Amino acid sequence: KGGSKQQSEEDLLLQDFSRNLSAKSSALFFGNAFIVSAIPIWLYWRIWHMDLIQSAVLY
Amino acid sequence: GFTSAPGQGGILAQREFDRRFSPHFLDWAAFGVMTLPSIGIPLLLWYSSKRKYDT
Repeated sequence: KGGSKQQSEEDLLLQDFSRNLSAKSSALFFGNAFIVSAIPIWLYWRIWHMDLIQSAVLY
Repeated sequence: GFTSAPGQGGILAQREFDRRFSPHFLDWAAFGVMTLPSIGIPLLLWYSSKRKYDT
């Protein structure tokens, strides 16, 4: 039951600044990694004439 | 006298010629729109990552 009050003190001290990029720094990594994989597909499609639907499972 | 004869020539049907050479732009827009969700929704969530708490 005390651990609640020590963590309340701790995240209050965090709230003094409260940037908390921990999770989204990661979330941004995951999301932008998805984008970096996705960007070649659209460039490839028109130049290499590769239907998106046929390779959609592969993509 | 007779002029030079080019000989037998195959006239390509307009439909076949279009299938072989016609440009695809409206399908290109439609394709692009179809791909837009699966590529952008993760992209917009990633920007949500940038803009909530990396600043």
